[PDB]
Amino acid sequence: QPFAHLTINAASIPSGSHKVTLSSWYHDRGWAKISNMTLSNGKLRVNQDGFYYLYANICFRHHETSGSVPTDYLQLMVYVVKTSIKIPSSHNLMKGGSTKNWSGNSEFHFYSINVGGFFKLRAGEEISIQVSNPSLLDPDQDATYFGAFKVQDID
Amino acid sequence: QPFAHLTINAASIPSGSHKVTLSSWYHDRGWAKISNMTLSNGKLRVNQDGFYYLYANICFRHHETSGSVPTDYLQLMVYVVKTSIKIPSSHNLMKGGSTKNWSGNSEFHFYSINVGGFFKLRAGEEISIQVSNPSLLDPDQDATYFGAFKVQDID
Amino acid sequence: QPFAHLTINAASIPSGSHKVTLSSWYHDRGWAKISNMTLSNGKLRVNQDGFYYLYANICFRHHETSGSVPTDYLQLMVYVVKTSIKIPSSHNLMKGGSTKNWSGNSEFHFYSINVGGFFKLRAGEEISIQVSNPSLLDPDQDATYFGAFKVQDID
Amino acid sequence: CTQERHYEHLGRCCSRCEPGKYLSSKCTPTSDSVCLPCGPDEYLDTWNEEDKCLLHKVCDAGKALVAVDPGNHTAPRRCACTAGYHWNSDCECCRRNTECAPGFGAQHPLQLNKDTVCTPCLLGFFSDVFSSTDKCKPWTNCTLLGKLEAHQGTTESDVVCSSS
Amino acid sequence: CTQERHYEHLGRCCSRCEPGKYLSSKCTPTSDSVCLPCGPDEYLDTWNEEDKCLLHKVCDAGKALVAVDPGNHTAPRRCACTAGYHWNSDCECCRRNTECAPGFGAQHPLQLNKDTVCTPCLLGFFSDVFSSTDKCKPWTNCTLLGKLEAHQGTTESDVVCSSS
Amino acid sequence: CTQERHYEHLGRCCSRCEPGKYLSSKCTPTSDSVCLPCGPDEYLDTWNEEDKCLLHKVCDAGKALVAVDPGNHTAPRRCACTAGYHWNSDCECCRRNTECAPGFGAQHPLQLNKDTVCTPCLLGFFSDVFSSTDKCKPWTNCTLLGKLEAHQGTTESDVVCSSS
Ligand SMILES: *[C@@H]1O[C@H](CO)[C@@H](O)[C@H](O)[C@H]1NC(C)=O
Ligand SMILES: *[C@@H]1O[C@H](CO)[C@@H](O)[C@H](O)[C@H]1NC(C)=O
Ligand SMILES: *[C@@H]1O[C@H](CO)[C@@H](O)[C@H](O)[C@H]1NC(C)=O
Ligand SMILES: [Cl-]
Ligand SMILES: [Cl-]
Ligand SMILES: [Cl-]
Ligand SMILES: [Cl-]
Ligand SMILES: [Cl-]
Ligand SMILES: [Cl-]
Ligand code: NA
Ligand code: NA
Ligand code: NA
Repeated sequence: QPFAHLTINAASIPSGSHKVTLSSWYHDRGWAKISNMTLSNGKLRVNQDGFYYLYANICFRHHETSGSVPTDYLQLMVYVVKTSIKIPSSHNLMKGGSTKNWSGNSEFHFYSINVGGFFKLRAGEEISIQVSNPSLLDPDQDATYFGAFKVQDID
Repeated sequence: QPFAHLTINAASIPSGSHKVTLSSWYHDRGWAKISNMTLSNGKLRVNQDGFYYLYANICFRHHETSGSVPTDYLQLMVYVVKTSIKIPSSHNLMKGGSTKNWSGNSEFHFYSINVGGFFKLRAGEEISIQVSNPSLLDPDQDATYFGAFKVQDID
Repeated sequence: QPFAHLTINAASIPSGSHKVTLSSWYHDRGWAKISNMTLSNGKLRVNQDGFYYLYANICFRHHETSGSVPTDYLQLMVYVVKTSIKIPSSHNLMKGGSTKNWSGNSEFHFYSINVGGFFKLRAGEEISIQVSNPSLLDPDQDATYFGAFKVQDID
Repeated sequence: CTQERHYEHLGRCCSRCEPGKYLSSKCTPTSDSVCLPCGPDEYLDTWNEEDKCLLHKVCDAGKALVAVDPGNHTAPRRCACTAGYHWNSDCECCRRNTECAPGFGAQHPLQLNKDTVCTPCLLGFFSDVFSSTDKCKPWTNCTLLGKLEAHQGTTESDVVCSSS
Repeated sequence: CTQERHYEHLGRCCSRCEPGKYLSSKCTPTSDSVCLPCGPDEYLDTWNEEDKCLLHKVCDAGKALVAVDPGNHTAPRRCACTAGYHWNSDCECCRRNTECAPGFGAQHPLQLNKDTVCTPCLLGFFSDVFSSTDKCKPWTNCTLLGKLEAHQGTTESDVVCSSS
Repeated sequence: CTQERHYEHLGRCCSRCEPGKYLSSKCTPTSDSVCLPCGPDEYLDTWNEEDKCLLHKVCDAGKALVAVDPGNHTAPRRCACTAGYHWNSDCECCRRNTECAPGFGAQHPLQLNKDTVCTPCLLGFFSDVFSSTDKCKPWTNCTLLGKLEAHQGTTESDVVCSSS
């Protein structure tokens, strides 16, 4: 059966405060692993039809040595998105996150999101992760990851 | 094998600030799907014995155009409950959530909860979701949902 | 197939404000169950090779009758750790949590963490849970738990 | 067959399990229901057919909960919020009792797990504080202080005594 | 074969499904594509081969969203942030419109789902407030008040009139 | 057999893998352990039998961490909190160093990844600030200012000089 557990590529995490689609994950390193699925720049492609369980864990962190978080409005979010190489538009499968106040006097701020779902996937369909504040992403392999594993067949 | 992925029925979300058991979900629409299980007014009924994995994702949101959140005490919670058509009393399987301060000056507040567990279910037993503040529920199909899928047999 | 769903041993929750590895769970009581896996003082030992799905739900709570939370710096965390009876050092598989401000005037504060992942486990390897503030742990069986179930074989 | 203490399965009529016991294995064509007693800290309160017993709720002191009775193998453990707090079904927690404003007093006797009931101060009584425990206290008798009643009191304030 | 309205599968050339219909079952060696219409509240806007139809987005009033058009079975529902708010792609929410500082006015006409554009006050006009709606208002004409222009106004303040 | 560099499996005695290599496939009845070198950024520090190599920890600058040494394929990468911060095992983060109150100074030399040690100010020295870096500074010598020592200083304050 096919599966995937992709941890964040710590050396290729985008910068800025705008929402982006993450385009770099590990696939064969540490806890990162992939089988009978293909990965191309943050797009985990399904090679075999079936019902998969999709999950994602996203950790945001900020230390005071990096400066200060501006605008005061802070909404740390994660969207698990299903794209396709036949239809241009993409669609959210799962959504998670929280508005936060990180304007305190503490030296470190941390927050993690977790999402999980049972979805019907066809070959050719692709799963991708997009986050709100990539500059706040935790590069740790136990912190920021997303994955999938087949449970049943479609028939 | 049996499974279910129920997204919130956006047109039938209860009002008020009291904890209620959600009694309306989608079962065959968008990402919503059900197989070899029955759904009757928010009660996902098990038709086949086995060990299932239960999960729920609940999103709470509030915009300032809706007014203001009173009482100041705000505890956004989710309880995954197992009822039964043979015993009146119901019991919590999983619990999640957080106390929140949404009295800020921001125009939008958001928070999501996620729970997951491996449980032994018998035919006739029913799973239901109850939330603390139904008037704050996110109607999106990627936001508010709960599901189940059989992994192993009981034997 | 092997599995485990361990709820917190409510009568043996450690005290203090230092991070500890939880060494007492229920294994055959209420929703707590275990099969083809062994549990020894908070170390869920794998007896059979395979790809497992690991999950943990941790709830933190505090009521005002217990006093007040000092230091003001509060980071509620959970680490799912893989140890081994062949190598002394342990390694984090999954990480979750949030920095919190529980210095408000409310009588009750609550927060839950959830983590989930698909991992490759060998016989002899052990999974354990460690939390940051054990004195804030929710003793409820639906609140604080961790588990595992085999999905596929390694081959 | 009989609705109470009995259940039908595979055509034949089997007997349910008494409170304190769970249904280990249901009726076979060659035997009746096998019922084993509930384990430690477990319970079943009705005539059931459950695979396993329910686990007693934890009266967490960290939630300001205390046990009224621990319950048996046939009985649910019952919890209550400690002094000054009442159970709230919406949050499933022990919320702080409602304070009674000046002019109002907390009705006695104070209930165990219920919220404070506020009653207006009657004639000759007053309350000058916000309290969920303090009831309407009587006006000070100026004679006891060796003084005289200068100005009469209200429901929010005491009388004033002068040494005239 | 043909790139539009057609797709190749198992060698043979099959026809796609028209907008409003989904691909129930793909082409067999003995039949073409079977296309069924989209269910309630569902839609498909292109010539597709999808297993099921897409569900219309929810124009949540709780997110300050409102529907411009509900959309058909061949059309996506389109939402917009209500008055005073603009859609932000980063947070996917209706953010509060930018206020224009004194000396600047909100350009009109105000757009539906877009943020306020701030334009400096021209000669003879002023703005003395922070507002995302209020534009540059003209100086007061002292003649209308039966007075005279004492001191000329600026872009941040009005003129002052004296009854001299 | 031998406890070090060897392990028993299927009766026979096999040899472990040297640091820098992982156990690709364990011993068969017709061959010994097959050991392949650790991949990029991976490592193993002991004589092992692991299926795969461990991934080096990330010295995240966003956590105020910096690498002392990057480590090899046989060596763990070692991190330290940057200047002014010490590692805390409970939160697994770089916590702010403890400030030394007036009357106390930060002991030198300052450690790399350790918290500030506070030492009382000795005779002739003082500290008038809260600082995790500043140590006890000596009293001002009034002669250098062409003045005289009016009042002697303490551990919290400097001496005062008068031009008398
Ligand atoms: C506990 O068991 C005793 C046995 O006599 C019974 O009388 C009592 O009612 C039980 N407690 C409760 C709360 O039912
Ligand atoms: C809805 O359907 C009608 C059918 O005539 C079509 O004209 C219209 O363009 C559709 N709406 C949208 C937004 O495409
Ligand atoms: C890295 O490898 C070299 C090889 O000579 C070794 O000397 C050194 O000790 C290793 N580094 C560490 C931290 O062990
Ligand atoms: Cl890789
Ligand atoms: Cl789906
Ligand atoms: Cl439906
Ligand atoms: Cl169970
Ligand atoms: Cl147990
Ligand atoms: Cl793994
Ligand atoms: Na009162
Ligand atoms: Na203005
Ligand atoms: Na000092």
